[PDB]
Amino acid sequence: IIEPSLRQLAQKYNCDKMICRKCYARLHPRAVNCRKKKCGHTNNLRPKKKVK
Amino acid sequence: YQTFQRIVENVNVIISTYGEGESGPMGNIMIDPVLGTVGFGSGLHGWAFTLKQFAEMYVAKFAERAKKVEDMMKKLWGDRYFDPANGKFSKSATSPEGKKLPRTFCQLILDPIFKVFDAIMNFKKEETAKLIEKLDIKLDSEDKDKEGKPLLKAVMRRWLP
Amino acid sequence: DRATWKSNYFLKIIQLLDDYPKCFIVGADNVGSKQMQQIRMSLRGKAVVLMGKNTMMRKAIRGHLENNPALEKLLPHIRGNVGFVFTKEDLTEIRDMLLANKVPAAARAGAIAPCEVTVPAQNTGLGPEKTSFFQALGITTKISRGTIEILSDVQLIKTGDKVGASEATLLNMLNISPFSFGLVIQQVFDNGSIYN
Amino acid sequence: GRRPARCYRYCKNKPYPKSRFCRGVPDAKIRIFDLGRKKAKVDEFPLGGHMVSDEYEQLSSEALEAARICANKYMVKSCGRDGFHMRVRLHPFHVIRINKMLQTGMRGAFGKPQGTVARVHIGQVIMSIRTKLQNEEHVIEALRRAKFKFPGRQKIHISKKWGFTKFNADEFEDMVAKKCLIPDGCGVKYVPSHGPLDKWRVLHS
Amino acid sequence: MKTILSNQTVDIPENVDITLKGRTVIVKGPRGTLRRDFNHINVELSLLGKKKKRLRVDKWWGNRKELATVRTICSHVQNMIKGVTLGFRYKMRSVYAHFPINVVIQENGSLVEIRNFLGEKYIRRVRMRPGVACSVSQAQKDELILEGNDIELVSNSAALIQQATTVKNKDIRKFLDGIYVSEKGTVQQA
Amino acid sequence: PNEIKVVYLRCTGGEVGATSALAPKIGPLGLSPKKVGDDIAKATGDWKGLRITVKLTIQNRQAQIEVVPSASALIIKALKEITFDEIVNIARQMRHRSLARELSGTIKEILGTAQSVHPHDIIDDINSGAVECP
RNA sequence: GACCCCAGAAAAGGUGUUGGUUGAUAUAGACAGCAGGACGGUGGCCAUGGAAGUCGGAAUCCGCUAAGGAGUGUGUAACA
Ligand SMILES: [Mg+2]
Ligand SMILES: [Mg+2]
Ligand SMILES: [Mg+2]
Ligand SMILES: [Mg+2]
Ligand SMILES: [Zn+2]
Repeated sequence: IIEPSLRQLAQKYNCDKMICRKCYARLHPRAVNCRKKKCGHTNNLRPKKKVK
Repeated sequence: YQTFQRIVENVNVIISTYGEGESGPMGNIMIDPVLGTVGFGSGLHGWAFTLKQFAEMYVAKFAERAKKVEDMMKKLWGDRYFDPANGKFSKSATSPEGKKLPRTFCQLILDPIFKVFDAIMNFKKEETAKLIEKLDIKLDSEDKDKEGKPLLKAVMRRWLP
Repeated sequence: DRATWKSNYFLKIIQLLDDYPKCFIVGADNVGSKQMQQIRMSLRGKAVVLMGKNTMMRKAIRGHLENNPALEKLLPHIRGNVGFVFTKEDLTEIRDMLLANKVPAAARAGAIAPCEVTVPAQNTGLGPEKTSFFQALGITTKISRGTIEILSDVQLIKTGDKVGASEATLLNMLNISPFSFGLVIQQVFDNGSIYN
Repeated sequence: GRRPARCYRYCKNKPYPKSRFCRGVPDAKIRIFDLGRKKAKVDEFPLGGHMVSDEYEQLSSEALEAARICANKYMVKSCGRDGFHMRVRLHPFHVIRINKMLQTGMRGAFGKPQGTVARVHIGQVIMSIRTKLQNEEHVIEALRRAKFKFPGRQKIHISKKWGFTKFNADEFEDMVAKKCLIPDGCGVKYVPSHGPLDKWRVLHS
Repeated sequence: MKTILSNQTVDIPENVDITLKGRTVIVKGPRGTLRRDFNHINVELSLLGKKKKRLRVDKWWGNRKELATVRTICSHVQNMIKGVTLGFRYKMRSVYAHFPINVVIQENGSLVEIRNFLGEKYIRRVRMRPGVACSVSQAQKDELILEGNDIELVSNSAALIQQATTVKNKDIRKFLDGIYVSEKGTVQQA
Repeated sequence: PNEIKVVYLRCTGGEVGATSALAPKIGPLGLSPKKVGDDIAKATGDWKGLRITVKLTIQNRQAQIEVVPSASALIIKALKEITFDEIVNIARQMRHRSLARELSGTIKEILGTAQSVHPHDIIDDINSGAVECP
């Protein structure tokens, strides 16, 4: 029963993020490259999928 | 109080959309706590109450008796605020001084229940004792010995059967 | 095509200044494209409204300064979201009709609210299925005559606070007038003059 | 049941064409070498783009078919089915053999035909696309995608020739104007200033 | 390429004074004293005027990576000035679907107890960094106030609380419970 | 509010429809017409643009008046059974005719452009009947 | 990482850094940020159970304009 304003606050840290397609890393929503060495900083990123 | 109001509104819109009109054969279907058509409480602990019961005990603290209980219900529920210090009802949210006033439901119905719950859950022996005397409840043996949540069950079960 | 668009703007402003010697500088508030078209039709008979880049204007005026002096008074004034309206009519007639053709702009979520609004205690006339919006705002409503009724006045939006999405949908739901604003006359130019 | 292409990547043998000595060759997988609007006139598609190999190697007929389809699908998507014309400029004329193992061993080890490859040289053109000027970025991307079907290293080039002709695009139009070139379908015919004068009188009339 | 000179200057307000011990900046303001040394960065720090108190950071013959340290130092010093004049105040909201998160502030705002996070019996005890004080605000029902002079310590304390209330073995897109940094502001609001 | 506010529009046209239409769904807004009222409403509206007929209605407590706004696709498809410049011209007079126009010539450009669903070279070199309409 | 034979590597990637090529924008105010607008015909046509810019097949216009695609994506049964 989280109110919408708090619900957006939690989703800022849990949901509004990008995911590396090679190494699944959790990245900030404006990311263009992965920050991780093990994938080679690939630009192959996808949005984190919503529960919607 | 807000949780109670949202549920009452949700039930009302259900029985107003799918239901028939007020001028229908049944009459008025919409439920209102001021009418005493809705109760509160817990079935597991065996205690429940209505606006009817609390109007009865405040009339006793204060036919013609049934009439005075009825119009007391309309004052126990709603957006009407009871000043604790002044000791009188009011229609304004703020006092003439400017203090925000608690509504009647929380101030003189929920407050005794919250005080009872707080005292028993915090094991305040003196506070529970004086609350029992003020609420003039009877406590038989084999149940006065128990303490904590079972003591809360026994106390509430007879205060609000 | 961008170069031709800029040169066409320069020819437009220069010719329009030559033809019209009397004009208002007006600052545009948060006015929509509907709002600008509403003003444009209301003034279409006799006046003309020209808006654009400030740097477009200021460069054009400086180039035309030698050809037509006394325009340099506009130079330390064209700042912010402003434009001109050109007219051959009198100051008062332009001003009071431009203040009369205002618009009840809707309350957009995520925008500051200059005005303070408060809902009256009246039957909304809406069906008993829009109760969820009232519950989000915490407004205690009841069903009377088969329609939603507000039991008491609720102070909804204060002055100078951001309008929430739930408030914005409710304002657009009850259709009541929110804060409303249009274009406001910054100053004047009566053949080389400055007034209020 | 085909071997990895790494087993036939390099031009190790002499050319082994299908002839009266090599018989029983299965048909190459690629049978279509021109796609799009092959019937378009010469002046409709003035831009030409090539995929050019940088390695002396062998490209299988399977790979040429895969890259032909890959470039065709992208060109159709971004330019329509009549906005381009593609020509695969490699033909798989070299037969590769296989010595099939279950006599046992290397005795009598000369193999049977397995497939066909095209032998490509450094600087040789593998594939060509001709189209209008405004589709230059689409040709580059289509050829870039088709590079992934080939083993070696390939470069995308935008030729200075007009379409599929052998004449420069900066002198093509005025040669047509002065009748040094005459269109004939997708290409042009070069008319030199020698021969019977009756051909010259056929022109200029 | 090695740039000849890359420099940047910060302005120090009147009520705060900055003292330099080589590459150790000491910022002393009304709210206290902050120290931070940048001996890991090879730069030239200098105080310019007695009139307006400018601090200048120079980097001579720097490549791409070590030209990025000039703005970093200037921003760290500006955070130091901001901390000793206005202070740092990170607000935190505790959100929950069902189980209210109970926060108890132990000795002098240095220890934080999270009791009923997602309804479990384990009690989290998060200790704030030295110089950081946590409190429960009286303006919101579920809000924590972290106050201190060093931004590094205040935000690290807020991150300690945030990472303490972490959901495990569940779908965190659905289970949104926890305490999150709601806004990052100052004290004294100037 | 004129004792009734039923200005909500309708998106049916041509055939009577009745039960097959959305009028049973949106009927409780006034609760007066129901199956009889939408039938008499459509009886007068079956002609006059047998197309989609995006229309607006007003209720007089038993009967309705169904004014059909002049939608460009409606009138062009209705007048179709070619330049027909005079035919479209005569249809642009009783229109709402606002169009954020400056001259009457802008309106005929707008619907000459709408009928592109070629009638575009007319818009390009247009010189005839610019001020003919007013 | 580190020297013929030679004793281990490829396609493909990198907003790590370095150099080079070509192109484009910009004091007529680039770029990035923050802040406003993002309109009418028109809920354009054919499609259908509903597709209103955003499942699709074609079209691809005009006026007001500083500008606004009969639409880049998210979203809705469709709207919003
Ligand atoms: Mg194998
Ligand atoms: Mg051999
Ligand atoms: Mg910063
Ligand atoms: Mg699980
Ligand atoms: Zn990664």
